[PDB]
Amino acid sequence: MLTDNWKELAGKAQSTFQKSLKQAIELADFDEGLAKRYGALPSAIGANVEDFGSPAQFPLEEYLKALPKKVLDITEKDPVELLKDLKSRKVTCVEVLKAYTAASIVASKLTNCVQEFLPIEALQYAQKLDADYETKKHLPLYGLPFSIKEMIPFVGRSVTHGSLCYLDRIVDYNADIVNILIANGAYPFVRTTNPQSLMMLECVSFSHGRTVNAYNGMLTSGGSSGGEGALNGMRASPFGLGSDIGGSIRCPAAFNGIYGLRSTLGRIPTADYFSCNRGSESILSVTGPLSRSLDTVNLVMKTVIEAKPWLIDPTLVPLDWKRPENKKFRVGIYVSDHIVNPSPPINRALSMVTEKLKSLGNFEVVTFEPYKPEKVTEILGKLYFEDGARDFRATLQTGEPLLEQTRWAIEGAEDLDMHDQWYWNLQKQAYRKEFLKHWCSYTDNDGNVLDAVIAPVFPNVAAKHETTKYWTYTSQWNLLDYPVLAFPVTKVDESLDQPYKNYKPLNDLDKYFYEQYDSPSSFKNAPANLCLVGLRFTDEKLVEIANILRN
Amino acid sequence: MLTDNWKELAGKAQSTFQKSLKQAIELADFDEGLAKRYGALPSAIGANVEDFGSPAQFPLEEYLKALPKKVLDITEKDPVELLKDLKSRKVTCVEVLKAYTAASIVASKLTNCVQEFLPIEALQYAQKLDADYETKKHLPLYGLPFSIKEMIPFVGRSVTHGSLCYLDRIVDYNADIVNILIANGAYPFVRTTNPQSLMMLECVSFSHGRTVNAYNGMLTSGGSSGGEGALNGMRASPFGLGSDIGGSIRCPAAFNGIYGLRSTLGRIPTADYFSCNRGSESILSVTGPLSRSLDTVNLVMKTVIEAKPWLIDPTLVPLDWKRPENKKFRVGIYVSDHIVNPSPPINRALSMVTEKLKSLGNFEVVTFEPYKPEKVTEILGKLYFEDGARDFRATLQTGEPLLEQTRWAIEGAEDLDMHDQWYWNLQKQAYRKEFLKHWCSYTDNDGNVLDAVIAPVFPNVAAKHETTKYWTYTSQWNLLDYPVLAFPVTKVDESLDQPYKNYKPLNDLDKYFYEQYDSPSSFKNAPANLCLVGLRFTDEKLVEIANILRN
Repeated sequence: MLTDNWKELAGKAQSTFQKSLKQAIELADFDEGLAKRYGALPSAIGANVEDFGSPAQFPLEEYLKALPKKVLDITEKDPVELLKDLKSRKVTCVEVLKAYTAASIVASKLTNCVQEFLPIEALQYAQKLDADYETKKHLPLYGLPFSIKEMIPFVGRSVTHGSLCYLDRIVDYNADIVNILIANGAYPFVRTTNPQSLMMLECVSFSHGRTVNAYNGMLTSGGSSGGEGALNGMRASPFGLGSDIGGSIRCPAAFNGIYGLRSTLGRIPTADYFSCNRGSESILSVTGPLSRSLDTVNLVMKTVIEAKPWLIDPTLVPLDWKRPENKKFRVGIYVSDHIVNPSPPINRALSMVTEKLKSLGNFEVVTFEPYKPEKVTEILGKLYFEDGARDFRATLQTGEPLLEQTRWAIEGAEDLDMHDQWYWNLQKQAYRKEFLKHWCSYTDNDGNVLDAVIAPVFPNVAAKHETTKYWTYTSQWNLLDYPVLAFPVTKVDESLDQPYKNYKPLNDLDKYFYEQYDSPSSFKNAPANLCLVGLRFTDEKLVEIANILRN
Repeated sequence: MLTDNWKELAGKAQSTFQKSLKQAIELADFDEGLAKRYGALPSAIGANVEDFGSPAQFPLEEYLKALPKKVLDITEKDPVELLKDLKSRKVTCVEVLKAYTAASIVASKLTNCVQEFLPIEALQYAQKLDADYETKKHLPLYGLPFSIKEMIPFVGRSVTHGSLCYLDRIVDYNADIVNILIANGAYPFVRTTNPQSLMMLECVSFSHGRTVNAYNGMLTSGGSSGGEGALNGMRASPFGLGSDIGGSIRCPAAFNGIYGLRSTLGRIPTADYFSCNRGSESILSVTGPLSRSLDTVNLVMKTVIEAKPWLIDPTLVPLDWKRPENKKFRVGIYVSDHIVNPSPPINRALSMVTEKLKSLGNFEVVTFEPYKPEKVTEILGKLYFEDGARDFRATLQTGEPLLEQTRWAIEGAEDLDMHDQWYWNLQKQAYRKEFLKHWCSYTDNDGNVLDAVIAPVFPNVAAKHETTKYWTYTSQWNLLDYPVLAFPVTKVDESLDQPYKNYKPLNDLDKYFYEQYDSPSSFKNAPANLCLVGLRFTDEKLVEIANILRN
């Protein structure tokens, strides 16, 4: 690592971004009308990484007004549909790159979701893909650009996960999943922001400033894949890759009203990502796609898994990506863990999705009760930072300040002795086994297991900054390693989502979240998403049920 | 102005307040004990600007219990005495700022009297005042913080007078009176609340909610300088600057049992304040200080006038602030205007003050009769809103609701033709001339004019919400532009202040105010104040007579 003063390093980070932003504008080739509107947009980028600017109230509305038909006709197109145009040559690989580059630039200024553009290598990828049209026409993602979280290695770049001390950590390789996607006709064109330590459900770092929600600029984008949620919520990327060890894929997707899949560990390669606590295996992160488009989520998983990634990454299981043949479904609704109750907008989403499933004949819908959700915090309290956060704190030798959200994640971290880790590994495996028995207790008399559970992603829609003080609605499924797909349902409705009256809080933490929901106007136009949870390796059931819920 | 929906804007206003509240708490640096008691105080701030919370029964009692010795030893000290401590350096400017900031926070939660704290610039002010101690110790207000009504421009801030549509009206300058006070060693540290339209003797707006009385949380703070009256009634500010066009300095001062000077127009600069009807000159507002200290009111007046403000504001008169040379006094008592009789607490305040002046040999005391007080309503009914309230109603284009109190002030407003204004300007000047003839009819055989008149500020102590339906006891002296000093006398006494028996009302409006005074318990602990009225530019006589009335 580095030991220079952090203010100098933040400058170096800003320079890298500004250097890539300059090259991107050249690639995008604005006409004067757009250059004018772009110049006049409210920015979530400040003068320094501690200055958070003055973001728009509805960044997405500003985005749709600012960008021309020449761009939106491509970036607003569903990526699976756009792949048809790229295949039939109604649109060029370079043409698509130019539009999405322009979109990401406008998205970058409005939400601060881009850490580094990749226009040099992206133009080379897109140019040769056009030249090779006849031989690569058949590839399943031919011509499609995509975004990658900054923690994902890309050739010749620093990989820092937001820590300034790692700005000299250059890799000469791509992540396995990136090379696989390139082998299938795609290419990365932008690197998205990630926060300090990665262990916050928001997106603040001293490498980029603060990332904000795509639908309401006063709220967080979520985290840790906050850039990914914002960029793909603005539909300025066809899809992106994030990571999820505590909700870091599903929380951004839910806050920005798009799809995000925490895929089951052992399906797609993620270990070559960079994070804190490298070599820690007690609790493992997973990767997975975020996209505006469910069909795009499904196609990336299918494309990656059909490339047989277990022949490059031996931690992976050779299990085909297969659409389920189920005609009937048994589904549970997780109304609350009875520790922190959901805010009205989430509560209405649960009823909406419940009533829709009941209206289809082939769904049996039951209430799903929690199982010792307090044990999630206790076990993850010992295993997230099992070295007592020594590795993370060493990143602060530059003088880099400790963010308030990071404080929550590392407070109480013990430096575990080997026997302490063994104790909590046994606690971890026992809880997983107990929870499976809980899930199977919902099997019916004929032996039909629960296919999926519908649950909140968070006790609320996109949070106000520095208030993501409860993780269980996402970290529960990291402790269990269950596949979870966040999906859209509705938006805040000011008539329907007034605060609960005569509410009696369940505890101090529940009271905090109740008071956080002061009125729906504080979360105007914020998406209310939910998630589908399945047993391990049932990812595809979740996609199929999400398909039905959106038709 | 703005045209966004008003609920979004109320959000931005609350956000501005809440972000500055966060910064104020860090400046004050609560210890664990104060943070605990503060957190558990009953709040007059709601979840939204239409939810008024549940204020304490006696906010001042809770304020004195909640704050530590380290703060109260400063904020309860008379500011003129505190200036000696600041001059001799027994206390630092930063120490005084920290204490009063802490006091204003507790006062803000208990009464809802703060619109925006100013801790960033105040810390800069206090720090450089400490650094410049040797060169600036000689200044007359060295080290003293003060509060300013939100309508008073301060650098870098929006100036809205409570209207949500003006939240983007940012100023790059201070008001003249602020700069003059800074030149003499003072600095502003908090901006206080003001109501919709500014034309109510209460303090309700869609920028802040509802402001309540410092002595009884069920009653109004008064208005329009309601924030100043509550904050200074809690002695959480050394003094404040308000405005007075219809009673808006004396009504807050009287309701909260402190001093408030409506200075003669043309002595102290006020024109650069913001209100509705900018450019209207038929009836002009004035400014002046509010404080718990009579000596502090006098020193502020003396300080600003000795700065020769007519060399910055050419509407002002070069008339020195001079203590009067009087040995005898001739004083009139205004028991009633015979349209609305005062309630028992006010009538007892009049008796107390009469007997005290009569017991001193050098005061001649006579009864003072009204002169066509009905004409006040008639003339001000045409000149307060001479454009037919078009300028104010244009503020409600955001959908911001019209408050009941604002409704009273704008009902019946005509859009005057130039000739109509000429007609009513003549009525105004004739009434002023006639009234002077009335006042001089009290001159004695030797030619000694009446030096001052003692009158109610309102037909009662601090009113119940939405009942301030009679203005003449203050607006009479705005039509005439006479200086008036509100001053404390007594408090409600439940034995002495029972409702009048066998009362016969004078008219429907008198009946309404009689029924409002249901029992002294409805106004428990409410200060009963009066005011001193003088001829134009005799402000100092009013200060000197108040000095005697307090011993």
